[PDB]
Amino acid sequence: DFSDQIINNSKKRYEYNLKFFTAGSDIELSQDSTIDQNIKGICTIKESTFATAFFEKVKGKEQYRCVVQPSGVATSSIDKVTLYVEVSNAHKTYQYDTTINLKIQLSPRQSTFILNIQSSSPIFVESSDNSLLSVQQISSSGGDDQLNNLYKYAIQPMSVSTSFQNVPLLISSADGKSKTTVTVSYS
Amino acid sequence: SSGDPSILQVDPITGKATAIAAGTTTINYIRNPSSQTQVVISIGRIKVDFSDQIINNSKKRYEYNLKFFTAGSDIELSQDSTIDQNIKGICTIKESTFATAFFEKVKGKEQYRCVVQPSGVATSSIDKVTLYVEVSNAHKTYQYDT
Repeated sequence: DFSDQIINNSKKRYEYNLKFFTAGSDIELSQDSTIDQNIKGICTIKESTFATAFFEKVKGKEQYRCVVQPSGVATSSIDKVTLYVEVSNAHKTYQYDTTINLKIQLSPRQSTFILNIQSSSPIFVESSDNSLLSVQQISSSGGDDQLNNLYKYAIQPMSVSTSFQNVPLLISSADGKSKTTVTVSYS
Repeated sequence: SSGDPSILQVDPITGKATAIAAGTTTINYIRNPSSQTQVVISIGRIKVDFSDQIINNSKKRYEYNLKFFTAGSDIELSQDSTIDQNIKGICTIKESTFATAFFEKVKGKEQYRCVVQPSGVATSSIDKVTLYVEVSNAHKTYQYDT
């Protein structure tokens, strides 16, 4: 029972209630305080390292839950946060389970530099001056580069007749929030 | 046992444990004499070691040792043989065709390295032999580079 707990913050726990039903008739088991249903279980995350999980019994009831806690902030390289849950009786005479989604310098001997930048969100890279400087994205035709989340930009003087200093290259994430500046010279 | 099975799940018998979340917890020995160890889970830095290997010969390899550290606290990871830190990585050269590089795990340790091998002799058309290194866990749930 999700309780609308969309995973958006690592400084929160995501605490998902469990309900358990009869084989062949799908009737929910009695949650009463005179009973222990003798239930054990295990919760984990599958496919992704973005969160950890565990199984918990609500102290003083036949009420049970998954507790999930993120390790970081999500990247684009995460389709899903696959929850896994096993339940068994205290002796494991059976098991049953489920899976559910949750500076630079340039010269007449080195007229090109290559700026490598790692990011899971797309990256804009700009010159403040496109009359002294040339900037171009390099197309990674090997798939090895693409798996590394590694954006690449060629950086050049716009003429080999005009030396310059400290011209700011800009760098920004495609949500506008993360920004960096790299000053460039040609000599 | 574990002090928190959601940070660090453990087998009650064979002592095998898996680092599930970033954080701090314990592993406990329940039998007399009863004992414990704390455990911490976190990569946020690379160091390369040069070992004075100046690139002067195309018939030599230049084999640069890697060290890896926590996020925020910059403590080096456990190089122990009861562990696999589950690390992958990529090494390349940038800006210059004067050399090639790759990533290597030292066979039988949690020790890792770059290996660099030149293509020729250095011409005056070369400011640098810029090394690049990426590291990630085996699933790429993160990447980090230098």
